[PDB]
Amino acid sequence: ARLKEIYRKEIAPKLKEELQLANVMEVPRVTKITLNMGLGEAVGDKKIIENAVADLEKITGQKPVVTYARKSIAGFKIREGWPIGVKVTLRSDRMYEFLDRLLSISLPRVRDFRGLNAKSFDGRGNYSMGVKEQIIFPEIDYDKIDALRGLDITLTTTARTDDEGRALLRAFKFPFR
Amino acid sequence: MRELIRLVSSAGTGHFYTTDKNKRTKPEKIEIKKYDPVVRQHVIYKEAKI
Amino acid sequence: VKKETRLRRARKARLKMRELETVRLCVYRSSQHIYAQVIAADGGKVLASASTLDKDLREGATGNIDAAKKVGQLVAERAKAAGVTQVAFDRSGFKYHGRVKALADAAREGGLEF
Amino acid sequence: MLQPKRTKFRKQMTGHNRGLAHRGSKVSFGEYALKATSRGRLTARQIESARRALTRHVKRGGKIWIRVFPDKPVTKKPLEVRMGKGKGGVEYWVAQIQPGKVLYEIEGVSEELAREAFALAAAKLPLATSFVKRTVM
Amino acid sequence: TRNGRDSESKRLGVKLFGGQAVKAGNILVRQRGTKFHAGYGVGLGKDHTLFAKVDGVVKFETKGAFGRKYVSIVA
RNA sequence: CUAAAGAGUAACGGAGGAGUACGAAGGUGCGCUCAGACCGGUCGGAAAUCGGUCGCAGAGUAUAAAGGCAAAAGCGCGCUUGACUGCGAGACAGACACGUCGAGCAGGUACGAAAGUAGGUCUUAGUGAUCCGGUGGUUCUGUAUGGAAGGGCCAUCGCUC
RNA sequence: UGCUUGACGAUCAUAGAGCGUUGGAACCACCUGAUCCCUUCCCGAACUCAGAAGUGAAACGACGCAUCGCCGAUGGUAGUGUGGGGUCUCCCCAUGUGAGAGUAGGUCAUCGUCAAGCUC
Ligand SMILES: [Mg+2]
Ligand SMILES: [Mg+2]
Ligand SMILES: [Mg+2]
Ligand SMILES: [Mg+2]
Ligand SMILES: [Mg+2]
Ligand SMILES: [Mg+2]
Ligand SMILES: [Mg+2]
Ligand SMILES: [Mg+2]
Ligand SMILES: [Mg+2]
Ligand SMILES: [Mg+2]
Ligand SMILES: [Mg+2]
Repeated sequence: ARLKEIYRKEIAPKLKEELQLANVMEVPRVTKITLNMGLGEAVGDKKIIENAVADLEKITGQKPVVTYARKSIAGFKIREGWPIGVKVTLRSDRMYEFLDRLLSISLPRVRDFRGLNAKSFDGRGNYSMGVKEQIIFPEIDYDKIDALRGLDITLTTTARTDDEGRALLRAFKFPFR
Repeated sequence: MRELIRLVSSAGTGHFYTTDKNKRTKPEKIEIKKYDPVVRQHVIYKEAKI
Repeated sequence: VKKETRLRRARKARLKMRELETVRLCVYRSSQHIYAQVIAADGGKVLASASTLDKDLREGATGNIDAAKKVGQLVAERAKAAGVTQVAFDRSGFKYHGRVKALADAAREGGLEF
Repeated sequence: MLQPKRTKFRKQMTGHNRGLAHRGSKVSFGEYALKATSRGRLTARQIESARRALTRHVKRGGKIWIRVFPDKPVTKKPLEVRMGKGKGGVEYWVAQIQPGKVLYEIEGVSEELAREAFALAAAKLPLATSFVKRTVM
Repeated sequence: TRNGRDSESKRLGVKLFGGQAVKAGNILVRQRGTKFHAGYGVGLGKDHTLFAKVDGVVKFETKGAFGRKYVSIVA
């Protein structure tokens, strides 16, 4: 990919001599980015569920799979087994191609870019971020948009402690605070 | 309730199996292979009203 | 680990070889080699074995389908000599496909009934 | 009035009372205790009366524990009702007492005061009791 | 609202104890679940009936990684 | 539960359920492992979907409880009809009538590469004798004879009897 | 001669867990790539295939340690068969039996078949 060889040849030798690691493969590495969309309002209409496939596939190039409720909640109008979301997983060079597109091309075109939270870590080196709205991704067409919807990004890395996670994330030139 | 049905052999024999069936959820007729002891072959049986 | 999920994936067939008192052609598959044991019904004794660690198979390719054919044909020769003809093929949780299938197919042509 | 405040079953079999109370026979918590030397039942009304007699006498200072809980429901047939036609309906709650069970405990008071307050409580109770000090093992 | 019902006793339990001679087909245990498990020469019925598949003597054994009580037929 | 550690065991004793369901929720091969908690994450909140750690069955098992459940007996997918026909050694249970389990043999299948597995469903409720009448088969009988009627035999239907 | 590694068993915690140290010659694992066989209700994550550039980081194996877990006496106690007795809702005596809990303590397993390497 455009970013895969960058990590393989320059970021990895940068981190090993930066984190003071005695092994080569101990360096934190992004394993996958998965894109979830919590599909609300599907309690009454299903026209949005295959609309979600349309936008989610185009910004990733992979066909998403529709998720279903693990339980039945009275507070919301959903029951076990209805489609209430979509998700995509990227691990190949497609994983790296999306990362550069989101980092350099997509992220700048947002309403109010105050950076990204640096404390947004689970505590085990995995970074999670959420996109407030759509149309940040250039792939879609604004005219050909049924509704305006968000989605979230999860950087699942092999880092042990979240300080390694931010170190690798900053090595990607991630805009933080 | 589950009303009784008759699975009648496709062969020339008058052999029939009997079973029940939910006639609202699945109103389509049952077609299934069962052993016909008259011709000693596995044969398709078709649902008929008992 | 994915080794634990494989052994428990192989438990049912192995427990079925016992309670049947059948001689088992156990198979192990690695990234570098592929093995084949002919284990007694009790499971605690091996009657014949063949791997890519044999003198005639250490050199050259060992972790491909071709090496599986040579090992499977070899274990058929040793099993017949040991006095074993009717076995049951244990895939040991490995999918019956590719190398594992090639080893078994060689034993089928080698004179092992399974 | 002590009650389990909810139960799995409303009614219980009468059962028996045969032990020697090898558990609940030590003075934990406090330093002086009222120990049952005989065997019987303690209703919730009796336990409360003994509690009130005991607490009123150690006025202004002390800590008191109730180590007897009436968790056993006891039924009664009404008057003018024949045998049969069901068990009968819970009337009160009792605690089964074996000899040796510690019923009440106190601390923060002198031994002379503790004996005085335990005599007051023991007169409300239908069992033979005794005064015991906390022991090392 | 009231009571007074019960079902018939099922006559479950061990029919042949340890060391008893068995013929093939003899019912060894009647049970609800598998309180006892089928060892060597012992079959399992639809209702988890343990029955003899071979002739021999009953052997009860507890063994395995799960602590299952087994019924086996030995010579 | 009472029920007294084999079985059984009464009370107008203490508590709950049943009078069904499913051609898939059956068979098989393959594959998987729940509940809950915490942390991070757009709407999203205690709780929706996503990722990670713990968790190790506290979930699930059509349904009441009890006993079971890793070869999961729980969950998914592909192909299917073994929810087969004749039987059946041997048992359990038992006043009788009924009832339960079942290796194995034959015929014919399904799934699997194969060993194998499958005669319904994790198990234990979901039921009603005979008579009479109806329907489908039948090499049986057929009141002088040939038929037929009617009868018998096998399958099956009609009782909140 | 013994050791190491791997596969399959015996046994099923005195065997487990946790923590720490160590192993890459071989084995194994991670690993490289995905056209080929095959796979994802998306994704070479898993499954599969062709390999050997890299590493023992993860996992696994070995070693150590009583922190947890597990095991656990002796003595006593409870219960209890039979015979007898009392103050008989419950106990006692003779005789036979005898826990559970707890205490002292113990445990970082033991064994077998086969294959490869090494040692002697
Ligand atoms: Mg009994
Ligand atoms: Mg008894
Ligand atoms: Mg949340
Ligand atoms: Mg929360
Ligand atoms: Mg089920
Ligand atoms: Mg005539
Ligand atoms: Mg007729
Ligand atoms: Mg790989
Ligand atoms: Mg290490
Ligand atoms: Mg102990
Ligand atoms: Mg003891």
